[PDB]
Parts: sequence; C-alpha cells; structure tokens
Amino acid sequence: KIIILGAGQVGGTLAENLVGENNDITIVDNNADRLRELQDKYDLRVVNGHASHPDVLHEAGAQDADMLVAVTNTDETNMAACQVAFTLFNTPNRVARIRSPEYLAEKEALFKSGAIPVDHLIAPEELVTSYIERLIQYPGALQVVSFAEQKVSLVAVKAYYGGPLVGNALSALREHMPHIDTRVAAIFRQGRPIRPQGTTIIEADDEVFFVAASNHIRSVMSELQRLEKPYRRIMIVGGGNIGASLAKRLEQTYSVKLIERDYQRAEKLSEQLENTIVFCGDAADQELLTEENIDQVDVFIALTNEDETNIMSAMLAKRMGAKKVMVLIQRGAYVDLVQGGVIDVAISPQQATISALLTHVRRADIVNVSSLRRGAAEAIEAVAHGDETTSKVVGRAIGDIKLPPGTTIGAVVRGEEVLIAHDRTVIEQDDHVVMFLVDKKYVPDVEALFQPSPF
Amino acid sequence: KIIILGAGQVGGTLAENLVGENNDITIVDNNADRLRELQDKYDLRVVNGHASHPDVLHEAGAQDADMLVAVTNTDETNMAACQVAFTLFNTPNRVARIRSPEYLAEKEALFKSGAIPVDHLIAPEELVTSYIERLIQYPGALQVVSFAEQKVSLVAVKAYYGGPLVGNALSALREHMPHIDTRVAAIFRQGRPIRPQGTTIIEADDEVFFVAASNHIRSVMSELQRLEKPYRRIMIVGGGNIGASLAKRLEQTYSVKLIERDYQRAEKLSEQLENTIVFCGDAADQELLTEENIDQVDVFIALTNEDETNIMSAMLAKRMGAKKVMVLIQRGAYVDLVQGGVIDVAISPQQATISALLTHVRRADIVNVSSLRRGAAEAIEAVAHGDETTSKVVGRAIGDIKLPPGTTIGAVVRGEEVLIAHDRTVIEQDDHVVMFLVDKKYVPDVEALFQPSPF
Amino acid sequence: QFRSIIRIVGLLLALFSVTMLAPALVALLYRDGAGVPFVTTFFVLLFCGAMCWFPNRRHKSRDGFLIVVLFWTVLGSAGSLPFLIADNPNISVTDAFFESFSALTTTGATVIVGLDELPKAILFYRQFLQWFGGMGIIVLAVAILPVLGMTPRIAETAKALWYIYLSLTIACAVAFWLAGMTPFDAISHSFSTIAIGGFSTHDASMGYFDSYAINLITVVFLLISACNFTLHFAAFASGGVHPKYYWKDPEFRAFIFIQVLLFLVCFLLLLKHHSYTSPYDAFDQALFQTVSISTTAGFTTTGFADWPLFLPVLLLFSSFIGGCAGSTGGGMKVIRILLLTLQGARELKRLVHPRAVYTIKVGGSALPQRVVDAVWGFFSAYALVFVVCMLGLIATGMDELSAFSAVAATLNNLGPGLGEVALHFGDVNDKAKWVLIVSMLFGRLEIFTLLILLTPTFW
Amino acid sequence: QFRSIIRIVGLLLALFSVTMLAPALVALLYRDGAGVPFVTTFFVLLFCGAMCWFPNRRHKSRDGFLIVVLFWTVLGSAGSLPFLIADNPNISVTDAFFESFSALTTTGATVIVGLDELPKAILFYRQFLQWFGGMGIIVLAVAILPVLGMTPRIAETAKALWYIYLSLTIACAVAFWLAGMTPFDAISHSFSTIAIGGFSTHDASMGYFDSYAINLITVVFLLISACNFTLHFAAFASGGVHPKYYWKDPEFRAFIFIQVLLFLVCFLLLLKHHSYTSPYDAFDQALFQTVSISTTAGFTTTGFADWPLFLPVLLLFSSFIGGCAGSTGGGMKVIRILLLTLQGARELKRLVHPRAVYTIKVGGSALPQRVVDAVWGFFSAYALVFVVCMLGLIATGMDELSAFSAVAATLNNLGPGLGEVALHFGDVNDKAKWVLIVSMLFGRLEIFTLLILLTPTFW
Ligand SMILES: Nc1ncnc2c1ncn2[C@@H]1O[C@H](COP(=O)(O)OP(=O)(O)O)[C@@H](O)[C@H]1O
Ligand SMILES: Nc1ncnc2c1ncn2[C@@H]1O[C@H](COP(=O)(O)OP(=O)(O)O)[C@@H](O)[C@H]1O
Repeated sequence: KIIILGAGQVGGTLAENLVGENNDITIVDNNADRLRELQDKYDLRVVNGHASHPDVLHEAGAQDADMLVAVTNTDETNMAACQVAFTLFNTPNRVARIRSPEYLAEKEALFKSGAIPVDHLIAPEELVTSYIERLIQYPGALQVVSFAEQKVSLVAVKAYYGGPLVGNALSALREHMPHIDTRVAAIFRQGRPIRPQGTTIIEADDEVFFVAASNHIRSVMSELQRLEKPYRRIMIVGGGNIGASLAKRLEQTYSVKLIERDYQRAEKLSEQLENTIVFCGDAADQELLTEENIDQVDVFIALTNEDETNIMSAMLAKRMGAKKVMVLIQRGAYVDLVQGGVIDVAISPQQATISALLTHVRRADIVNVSSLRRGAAEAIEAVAHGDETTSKVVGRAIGDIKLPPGTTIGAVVRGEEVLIAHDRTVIEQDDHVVMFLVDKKYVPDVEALFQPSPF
Repeated sequence: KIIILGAGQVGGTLAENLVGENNDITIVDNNADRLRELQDKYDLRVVNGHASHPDVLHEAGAQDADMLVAVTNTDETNMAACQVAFTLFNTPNRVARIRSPEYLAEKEALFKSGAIPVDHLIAPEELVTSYIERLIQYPGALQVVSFAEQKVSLVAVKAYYGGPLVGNALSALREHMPHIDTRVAAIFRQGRPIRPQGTTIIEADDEVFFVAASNHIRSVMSELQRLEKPYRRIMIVGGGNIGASLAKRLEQTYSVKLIERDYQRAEKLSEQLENTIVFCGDAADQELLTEENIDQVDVFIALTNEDETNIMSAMLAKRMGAKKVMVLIQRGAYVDLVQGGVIDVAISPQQATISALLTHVRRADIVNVSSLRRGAAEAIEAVAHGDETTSKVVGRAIGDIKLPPGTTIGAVVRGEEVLIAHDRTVIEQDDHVVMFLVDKKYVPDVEALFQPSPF
Repeated sequence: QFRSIIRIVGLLLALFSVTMLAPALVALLYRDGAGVPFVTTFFVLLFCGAMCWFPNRRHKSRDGFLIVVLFWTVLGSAGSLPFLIADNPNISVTDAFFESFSALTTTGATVIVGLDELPKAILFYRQFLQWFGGMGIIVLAVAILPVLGMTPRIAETAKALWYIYLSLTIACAVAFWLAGMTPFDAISHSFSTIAIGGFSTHDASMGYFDSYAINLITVVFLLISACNFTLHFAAFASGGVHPKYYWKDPEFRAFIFIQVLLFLVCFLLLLKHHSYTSPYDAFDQALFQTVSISTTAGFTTTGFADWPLFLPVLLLFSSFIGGCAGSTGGGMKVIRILLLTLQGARELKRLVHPRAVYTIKVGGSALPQRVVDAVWGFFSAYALVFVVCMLGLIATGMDELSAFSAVAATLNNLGPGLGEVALHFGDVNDKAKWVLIVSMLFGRLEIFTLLILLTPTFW
Repeated sequence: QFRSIIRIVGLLLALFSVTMLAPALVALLYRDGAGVPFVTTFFVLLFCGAMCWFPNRRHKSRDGFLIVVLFWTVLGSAGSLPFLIADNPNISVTDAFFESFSALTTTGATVIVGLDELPKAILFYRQFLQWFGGMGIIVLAVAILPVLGMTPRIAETAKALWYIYLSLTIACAVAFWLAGMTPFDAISHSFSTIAIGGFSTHDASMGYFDSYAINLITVVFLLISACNFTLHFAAFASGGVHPKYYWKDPEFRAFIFIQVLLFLVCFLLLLKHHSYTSPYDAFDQALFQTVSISTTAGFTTTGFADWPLFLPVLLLFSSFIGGCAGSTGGGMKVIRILLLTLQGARELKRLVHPRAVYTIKVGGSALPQRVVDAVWGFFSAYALVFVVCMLGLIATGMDELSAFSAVAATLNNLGPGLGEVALHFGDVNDKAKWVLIVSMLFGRLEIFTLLILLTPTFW
C-alpha cells in the first residue's frame, strides 16, 4: 500500500501516474484544498487531517504499507511527521520533500537516519527546479523527456538566427556526426508541423525534435553546446525562494538583473545578492524594460507567484527583443496553452520533479503512457501487448502499421538495447515503442491500435 | 418635517435630541446602518440607498418640508446632495457640512452672496476643536452647559495643586467677587459627593460645580483665567484629521509633541506640521512617555479612532504626571462610566454640538429636559406645569418640597431675569427652574414630582 | 421586567368593560335576555382593573411575548365570566371558557346548542368578541412583528387599520341588510364575516339566510378580508392611488391561484357525482364552502349530506393554507407556502446549474436567510404541535379521526371540524375541550409565542 | 455529452439479460411454469444490448440524471416482457409495465390476482426483480450523491454493501425456512423482506403464513434492512468494533423512537376498540403492521377488517417517514424529518438568544446550508408532485379518497394503498395506472432526477 501526504502542488501529479500496477494508492492531504483535491481525485481515498499527528497516520502505518511518500508544503512539519511515523509505526521506506533549502546543504546524521529524518530519499523543489540552469546552460534547448529506463531521450531544440543550425540542411546535420544514430521526429515551424526529409532549417522559429539513445542525445547536445555562442545576460522578474536561489546560482557566471515589486524584499535581496543588480518595479511596464536594455537581454525568466503575470511579462520581453523566454506555470491548462512560439519554455514545477523522479522508478507500462508537454503534439511510450500475431501491432513491421496521422515511431527499446526505428524492423512482444504524435487528439486512436481483442 | 442623511458619523446622534418637535420627524441614513440600526434604536421614519442620487431624496417630502440635515463625511458630495434636492424637490430650510476647509475658508464671501448652491446654513464637525482650545485656556474648566436659551450656565471646574482654589475656604471664594451671584451646586471629592457650604476645598482634584447667570459665569471664569498660570506643554496621541488641525491651531502658542503609530502618516505630519515635534510610536508604551517628559506635560489629549485606546493611554498619562487629561469618546456608555477623576474630560463630537444646539433649539420645555454629563450626576431644567395647587411644586417653597436625595436647585429663570433660589425662594414661578441631581437614577421621580395629577 | 405588565393588563380589561357595556345596552334595547350579567361583569372587570392597575411604574423583548400571551388568555377568561353568570345558556365553566375563547380567538367553534332561541345580547356579544379579536389579530400581526411572522408610523397605521376594518364591516352589514338580513343579524354577521370568525346567531350557520346574494357577499368580503390589510392601506392612503397594486404582491397571486384551483376542483368533483341537480347550485355551494373553509372563516351553508366524502376532507386540509400573512385568521399563511414553492423551484433550478447563486426573490426583493429559516422552523413547530394535540385528544378517549379533525379545526382557527365533533363541540370530552382551547391559543400565537413560554431556558 | 449513453444502456440491459437465466433455471428444476418467455427475453435483450454497443467516450454531471432515469425506465420496459409473453398470468401490456416497474422500483404494488396458483418461475422472477432493484437502490444512492438526502473507495464499498446485502438475505431466508417455510418461499420472501419491497408469492402476502415467529423475523430483518447500510459497514469492517455504533447515529435514534411510538400508539388504539380477542395478538399484529408499513415495506398479515380506520390511515401517513437514508425504499427519509425537528428546535432556541450563533448539529458535525436548503426543496417537490399526481388520478375518474391513498402508496414505494385499492390494482383505470407508474417512478430518484427532465432550463 502506497501513501502520499500534503497539500503540495506536486502531490496531485504523483497521484495520477502512479495509479494501478497492483499497488493501492492513498493520499492524505491537509485540511482545505486537500479536502477538495482529495474529493476531486480518481481512485484512492483521502482522510482529511494534519499530516503529522499519529491518529491520521495509523490507517497507513501498520497495515502493510508499501512506501511512505511524505511530500508537504512545509518542511519543518514534514520532518516531525516522518519521525512520528517511524518511531510510532514501522513505515520501513519513506520519502520526504523539504525545500529548506539550508537543510539540504547538510544531510549530517539526521539524514543518516539515526534521528529527526529517518528517510531513504528526499526530494527538493529547488534543486530539481534548478534544471532551469541546465536549460540556460544548453543554448537553444526547449525540452527533454525520457522513455523506457534512461536509454532513449527526446529533445526539443530551437534554431536561432545566427546560430549554427540556420541555413544548414538536415543532411549536413546528419553528416556532421556520422557516428550518431538519431531520428528527427517532427519539426514545428511557425506553429504548423512539417515533414522532414533533408530540408533547410528556417532560422526564425524551427523547433527540431531528436529521438535517440541518451548517450547520443547527450553527445549531440554537447556538440551544440560547443558550437552555439553561450548566453551572456539574464533577466529575472521574481523575488521568490526560487528566483533568489537562481540569481545566487547564476550571478557568478552571468550578469543578472532581477526585478521585484515588494520594496522590502528588493532591499533584502540587494543585501543578500551581490553581483546581481536588483530592481524594484512591476514586470509589466515597458519604461523599465526598455530603460534596462530589454533589446539586449538574452534569457528572460518569469518566476512570479501569479502565472498570468509571468506569461504576459515574458511575452512582452519576447516582443521587445529577448532571445529566450521562460515562465513558471502552476496550472497545466496554461502550460498546455502558451508554450509555443511566443513563450519558448514553461516550467511546471510539478512536472520538473515528476518527470525526473518518476521516469527512473518502475518504468510504468500501459498500452499508452504519455509524457505531457505543450503543443498539439504529444509523446507516448506504447507497449506491445498481446500474442505474436494476436495483437494488431505485434509481429508486424513498422512500415505495415496503420498509424494515426502525424504519428511517427522514433525508436524501439528492446530490453537493454536501443534501435532507431525503420520500416525494415518488426515489432516484437513486450517491446517498448517510442512514438510521437503531432495532434494529441489521436492519443486514444493509438491505444485502440495497441489494445488487442479483449480476452 | 425633519430629514437627515446617511450614513452619518454624528448624524445618528443628531437624530436623537432633535426628535422633540411635535411635528413629524424622519431620519434616512445611508443604507443598512441607517435602517437596521436606525429602526432598532429609533422612532418614526426613513430610508435607504447611496447618496446622493435624487431617487432617495424625494422620500423627505419637500412640499414645504421644513428640516433638511445633510450629514456627510465628504463635502464635495454634500454640496451636490443638497442641490439636487432644491432643484428637483425644492426643500426650503437647508443645512450643510463642509470640512474642505478651503471652501470653509472662502465660504463666508462665497456662501453669503446667494449665488452659492442651496446651503446657506452651515455646520462644521471640526469646530469642536475651538472648545478644546477653550479647555486648554481657563485652566481647570472641565465643562459648561447653558439652559433657558443660554440664560443660565452650569460649570464644572477642577482645583489643581498650586492653583488659586487650594486651601482657600469657600467663604473666601464667595468674598473674592462680592458682585457675582453664583450658586455652588455640589462638590465631588474622590468620587463621593459632599455638602459644600462653608467647607475648605481640598486641593487634590476637587470638582466644584457653579450655577449662575451667563454674565456671572463669564466673569468668574475670566477671573480664574487671570489667577491660574496658563498651560505651556501639550501632548497629543492622534494623527487624525482632528488631531492634525488641533496641532495646527495650537503649535503657535504652545509647545506640542504629537504621537502616531503609522510611520507614513508621521512623515506626512512632520512635513505639514512646523513647530510641532511629531513622533512615531504607540501611545501605550511608557518607554516613550517617560523618555519624553510625561511627568512634565500639562495637557494630554487623546484623539485616536478607538475609544478604549484613548481611555487607557490617557489614564496612563494621568498616572504618570499629566495635569489635565482629555479623550475622544465615540460611545456615550463610556463617557458615563469612566470619566470622573481619572479622565478629566472627553470630547464627544455628538454632545459637543448637541449641548449648544439643543439650548439654541426651541423649545426644550418638557416635564424633564436632561442635559447629561459624566458620572452619576445630573443637571436638569424642570418645568413647573399646572395651576396654583394642581402641581406638587407650584406656589410652594423649595425648603418645603420633598426633593429626591442630593437634589439641589441652583437657579430659577423667569423671563429675562435669573434668581439664585436662596432660602425661602420667593418666586413668580409658572416659570423655569434649574436643578442638579447627584444620582441620575432619580430623574424620573423629579418628573413625577413635576408631573401634575393626570386628568 | 416582569410585574411591570400589570398596568397594561388593567388598561386592557378596563377597555373590555366598556365593550361589555355596548352589548348590554343592545340587550336592554331588544327587551329580551339577561343583561344583568353583562352589567355585573362590567363592574367586576373594572374592579379587577383598578385592583390590578394600582399605580403605574417605570416604562422599562421577552416582555412583549408575555404581553401578547397574557392579552389573549386574560381577555378569554374575562369573556368566560359573562357566560358563567347568566342563566339562559346554563353551561359548565369549561363550556363557557370554550365559547369565550373561540369567539375571541376567532376560531368558529361553538359548544352551545339552540342559538336561534337565545338572548339577543349573548349572541350579539359573541359576534362582537369575534370583531374584537379580529382587530387584535390585525393590529398585532401588522404592528407587532418582532419574531412574529420600511417602517411607517406605528399608531397612525394602528388606527388606519381600524378605519379599514370599520369601512368594511359597515359596507358589509349594509349589503347584508340590502340582501334581506335582519339589521341585528346583519351587524352580527358582518362582525364575523369580516373578522373571518365563523360565528352566527343561528344553529345552521349561513344556512338560515339561504340567499344567493348573501352567499356571494360572504364570499366577496371573505376574499377581501383574507387579503393583506397592509395592501388595502395602499388603496386607502392618498385616495385610490391604484386598484391593481394587489396583483403585484405575489402572495395575492398565490392566494388567488389557490382559491381558484380549490374552487374549480371542488366544483368539477361536485358535478361528476351529480351531487346537486342544478349547476347554479353546485357553483354557489362550492364557491361559498371553499372560500369559507380555505380562508379559515368557518361558515357552512350545507351539511355535506350529498357531498362526496372527499370534498369535506379536501376543505379541511385546505384550511391549513389559510389567509394572507397580514389578513385576519390563518393557519400557516399562504406566503409561507409561496416561499416553500419558491424554495423547491430554487433547488430544482440549482440542480441543473450547481455553481450558481440563486436567491428567493419575492416581488423583486431578496429574502434574508433568517426569515426563510424562520418559515420552516414554523412549519416544524406547527407539525410537532399538531401531533401532540392529536395524541392528547386521543388520550382523553376522543375519537381518533374526530381528534384529527378537531385539531385541524382549532389549530387553524377554522373552527368547524368534520366527524364526531361535526357541528357542535358540546359533547366533546372535557379534558379534550381544554386541550382544544390550548390548541386554538397555539394557532393564534403563530405556534411560537406560546411554545417559547414552556421552555425552561426562557425563565 | 448527450447521445453517448446508448453504450451504457446496452451494457446494462445485457447484464439484465444475464439475470433472466436464474429464474428460467428455477423453472426447469420444477419443470412447470412456462419458462419459454424467460429464454426468449434473454435472447431479445442480449440482442438489444449488442444492437447498440459502439464504444465512444470511455474513461480510465447533467448526464448522470439521464443515466439513472434510463436505469429505471429502460430496465422496467425490458423487465415487462416476461409478463407480456407468458400465458398463465395473461395480463395486458399496461398491467405488465405496472407489475415490472413495481417489482423493480421496490413498490409492493401488484396487478395480478391469484398468485398462489401461478407458475413458480414467474413469481420467483418477481421477487428477483425486487432483489435486483434492491441492490440498485443502495448502489445508486450511496455512490451517486448530487442529490444526497475518512472516506472509503467507491468500488470496495460498492461490494462491501453487496456482501452485507447477501449475508442478510441468506441469514433471513435461513430463519424463514427454519420457521416452517418452503425453501422456495423462503428465498422469495427474503428477496422481498431485505429489499423492503412488499412482494409475496401469495394473495395474502405475509398473512398466508400464520406463525408468530415469521412475523417477528420479518419485523427484525425489516428494522435491520431499513437501517443505514453505511452504518452496517461499520459492523462489517474488521468485525465488531462496537455493537452500539448504531445508537450513536442520531438517525438511528430517531428511527427507533418513531417505530416504538407508532407501535405503542397503534397497540393501545388496537385495545381501546377490542379489535383482537387476545392482547398477545394485538401486540403481534400491531408490531408487524407498524414495522411493515412505517418502514415502507408493504407486507400485510390482516385485512384491517376489525381494525379501526384510524390505524390504517395512520399507517399510510406514517409511510411518508420511511426507511433511513442509506437503505432501500422510503419516501422522505427519517433524516429529513430529524432535520425538520432540529430546525424547529433551533428556531425555538432563538427565543431569548437572538444574537447567538446556533447551527444544525447532527452527531457533532455541522451541516452546510446548501444541504439543509436541499432537504426543504425536497419537501416542496414532494408536496407539489403529490398534489399533481392525486389530481391526475382524480381527473381519470378514479375515486378521490382512493386516489389519495394510491398516490401515497406509490410515491412512497409502499405500495399497498387503503381504500378501493387494497389489495389489487386490477380494476384501476388504465390511464390512472400509467399515472401511477409515473408516480412510483417519482418515488425513486428522490423526486428531483425526474422532475428536472420536465424543466425547460434543462434542455
Ligand atoms: N507584477 C509583479 N512584478 C514583480 N514582482 C511580483 C509581481 N507580482 C508578484 N511579485 C512578487 O513575487 C515575489 C515572490 O513570490 P512569492 O509570493 O514569494 O511566491 P510563494 O507564494 O510561492 O512564496 C513576491 O515578492 C511578490 O511581490
Ligand atoms: N496608540 C494608537 N493606536 C491606534 N491608533 C493610533 C495610536 N496612536 C495614534 N494613532 C492614530 O490615530 C489616527 C486616527 O485618526 P483618525 O483621523 O480618526 O483616523 P481616521 O482618519 O481613520 O478617522 C491614526 O493615525 C492612528 O494611527
């Protein structure tokens, strides 16, 4: 039996992908949002009560609980909760999420499990959201998702005017690394998709998707890291616990200007933040952005509390001359909506933790298991279920499958080896197939393609 | 026919004393406060809706309807409010409130021309301050009210250590002005009343009550002004629109220290107020008052929004060494309860205007008409109604009347002349008799004493 | 502030003594029947008022509750005394309290048989009691509304109501005397057709004056008197400002809907059975019996001899949805039923659109949730008082179906109930007669004013 | 997302097709009873389920109303085929719809006379329909709460209820067959005593058996089955955590109060009239008839021949306050009446404390004003549907008093109504028989799911 805790924004996503596979899921939110959300959710039940008192825990604690995921908004309370669980009840393997971050600096003995935390693994919002550094570090990188275990990774890169990808034909990209076996899934240009056969990469908005083994993907990304001139300036409009620590992490390597609306918070930042020019104003007014070289800024990161303020300020910095625009979206309906040409990348803090931690763990298998992103596109990881010829798709060849429109098979994971998809190969039983939709309203049609005749 | 308008900080109180006219009374406040509060604590009429739309006004009648009271917090709205009534509805007797006060500055030339829209009669809620200034002068003058159309005035004075009243026996006070015919009503000492004839005035905060003709009161108060050394130090604990304008009026003649809790308001005061040392702190903490010579201040005025803060801060400044203490009480239940000895005087903005206006208002002649003060004391202006023998009290002498305990008749007004009612009380009296109770729960018995045998 | 009430009680019964003199004078004028008890009662009542008035005291919410309960009870006992003294209706003390309360509490129930051959003083004073308690009803329910389901002058309307209440009884006694009614019976029957009482000087109720015109006049002035008097004030103030200000008030609309529906269903049912040979008769008797019983008046023109048994039961059940909220005489008022309907409709409409803000709008204005909560606290108290009354009557040996009818007749202030206690309450069990008096008192006080007194937390 | 429901309708009547085989198998075992229609209907309904089975929108609010309305209407029309085809009870299409709906909608109403000499297949399928709709009730009302009237799983309780619902029909069929009953009649009468239906294989219902023991067993398992099944879940999970978890639930307390009060008043009244020669018999018949009719079961052991008419009228009126909320049958459940009482009490408690904050507390928890507003929207819908149904039956020429009884019998899902009805619906007007079918449909779905369809705002 698996239990999760807290009202934290992430727990809901941890309560959607994990469902099934012979494990009964329980969520114990805290009182208000937790009651609604708890009521709202598919499958497993929710008891409303503080996540640290033992009485609410006793339902989980001794009745053959599988894994304790204690993810809460507040850290200091979560630690006390994890210890109350361990010392009162067995709770053999537990998880705790603390955005201390100070505690993360010193695991010490408490994270050694003698006292205070008695936890196997700790998940932190801040360092996992510091993958934004990986995004700024790798120029022109919009997204990366992973499939199967760690073997294959899809990547969405952007070709900037003056970059190395503009003008070069796709055949030159394929010939520049003759030892790299990659497969271009699709190319979105001005919002509309394009069929890639050895085309010329238009500078303004081409988005190129790679599907290959992680070793090869990390190698093409390192080569593009070497070729593309690195970013020099960076601008941030949020004073929060994420914005502050991002300014701290970046100030040594880049020239950072940060913006805040709260005078006292701005003062506290200017004290804490050295080498970072900290301002006091709304992220909306142009009279500050233009006055602050908005035409020359490279990356504009929006980390406001409100999503709509992020989206609008960053779309305005994109119009004014910023090269790359990033926002912090806490509403999946928004991230599925604005991460297009105008906004290069939106970072849902829930999916930033979920994708990385969930992908390694358990390699969840379902006829259709999707990785959620933006666009009308979607990237799913179909599993070939059914007997050798009983199933619509098992035993046949990729060129012979009646795939939905826009759907392109990228790679095939066979156990421990990765093969780049081709019409010459034949699908086998229990084979992981990595696919790519251009219009995601055909997600069910692929499920029907892989759903055999019911037994 | 009487109308007043919403919502009214004071207007509600203007709606309780003014209802004594035989002709129809109506009060319409702004919304729920006027109606719900109004219906529950009030008697005959009203009204609804925001001001100053014309739809609410016609309910007043305005068909030679005599009384219009435009109680308003903001002047700019009030002028238009009274104008819509005259033009659309033509109400004849019009009155207005302006705290502009630039308009209050120029209205004597603007409003006394006839061109001005509709509100020749004026009433400012901020000219109560002048009464505070009179209190700061005439040291030891706790209160004065006037009866019989300002013919007779009762005054409550306080005897301070080092003053001219200490040590001197009441006979010496009687001999110091042999041309003044005054009547000592009662003497409150440590809260308990005392029989006053021929007694030595105890220096410690004695309260002495005179009753005399207005000429005699205006002469003895000026004589006490001449003897007692005037006040030189004044401390104020309120930044309010009343406190500010009082500091303005006082700063030129006295050394003023003002206190505020809101830093931005303190800054705005220190800009506006010259010659006034403006502080920033709570009126409660001793660590500021002692540090600021609280033991040496002469007059401590409390003009905070909250009554309880005034009462407590001023009782603390009274304990610490202030000579005279004044507060701003917005609840008559408080002024009737706390203000004796510990708090010398509270400025009810309701009673400050009411006391003068009811006296000027006709006719105020009922079996009992009560002007009320602080404490269990009472000052009434009973009317002796009935023929030579139909009333208990007409034609007979005060020494033969069975007056309630502690009740002392101070003066008797006939026509234009006033008698001090000494001994036999030779009298004409159909005519108005001025009394003084020590316990006001005996007010009805005096009504019963003056109420003739019902037909 | 208990014991400061005695002054008001004394004043009330003193006025009652003057009222008693007026019937006594009528007794002397007609030259029949015992006016001596009336004069004796006047002296006793005035003496009680002075013995109890003693000297007034200081002027000053629970006091108001005590005032109204004392008002109804004391005046009912005062009425009981005149019957107690006289000889022509030789009736037990209980039958006297019953007749006095029912006359005053507007419930048409009676326990004296042989009304025709009775002293014109007594059966005048009965209708006059009905008229008096009629004023008491509308003056309280309109002028004493704190927890008794724009404010103008209290006394000016306290007497404008009396002016309407007299401009009605005059025009109605006049229309009666124009219909061939005896001027005595015309006054005595306007006292009871305007007060919505149900009393008559005859054992046959309105059967004795068997005229189509008298029936139609009773129907008309019953509908007029069942209407909210506050709404008639709009037809009086500043002359006839509108005559169709009525149709805007949705309580009036619900009242006319109920009266028309119940009428035509009773008429069609009275024709399916061929209960009457001439449709002009079925129309008359249906319209009169519906308008009489639904509006809680209590008049009867027939014995239900040929009537199908469904219709008397339907009339008795309809006596729950009585007159309007300001009108004289009622069970649960029609406005509480319009509120019930509106709330059912609201919940229906709020099931289709769950995340929607709907509010009970009556005539354009919204209703505070406290009033709407009080209407259903009243429904609950009504039901749980009805059941206790029925079980009390049954406990005293009264017939069960008859108990349910007597309860629905008294608690509704009807007050003729079908069954064992059909035309006369005289042979009702004595304990059940007291429980009946208690029930009609509950029904006059809107089930709350009295129920509150029984609670220990009150004292 | 209208018109994608047909997939569920097909998948539903396919399950209902599968259910037909068990009564057919019982027909084969006895070998008598003309079981050919059962297999015929099996084929016709499985074919209908296949005819409209195209998956459109599956998954891993306004539609659910049209789901459950078809879960009762469609399934009733499907279950009306066995009666239509068979010959031994040769009954009209209307009588067939009636018997099928009443069997499935748990209302004990019947239109076939001569149940004793009937095919054991058909009168088994009748009790099985009652058992089927019995499961359907608790599976709907507990797991669909748009209209409700620390929190576990939907399916785990959807089957814990099924396990209680089967351990009950077993524990009751066993005691029945132990008290001297055919195992056939024991199953057929536990199918109907647990589902709180009111059906029997005999024209005398539970009067055919004349044993004190079967009466006491029926009383016991009626009280058990009228109780909130969610509360029995506490008696099932982990075993016997308390045996007095029941008495903590104030709904249980109000239910036992009602049953005991109504019992002893019916018993005392059954003794005032000497209706039975032996007080042990008055006790037996009173306890059984109260527990049967008050709990909306519908079983009868006597014809009310010597019973004073008050007792049948009181039982019919008591059928309004039926079973607890989490159980089979009922009209306005007991919890809505406990809420009515509590709100009356609250308005009383406001007697001297106007400024106090009182809240409707049930078992320690407070109720949101939306739920409490819904309970009275339900009271209003009940009343304004009752009146329309009664006027509809009366309009078709049905006897009026009998119409009022048939309405209170069907809307409450009782379903034996006193009067011209008790006990066969044979000679009822045909149009009135359809209006009855509509009313008994209204009884399930708590009068809102169906009423919404008539509303214009829905479409
Ligand atoms: N329009 C805006 N421009 C600049 N900063 C803003 C704007 N709106 C909000 N902020 C700031 O975002 C900062 C940090 O977000 P915060 O509220 O700390 O996030 P959280 O609620 O997760 O703690 C705050 O200082 C807040 O003032
Ligand atoms: N100890 C105190 N507690 C609260 N308020 C204080 C105190 N001392 C000074 N003040 C000030 O009293 C002022 C209120 O003045 P006033 O004009 O009545 O307020 P408003 O304009 O809201 O009426 C505020 O500046 C308030 O901060």
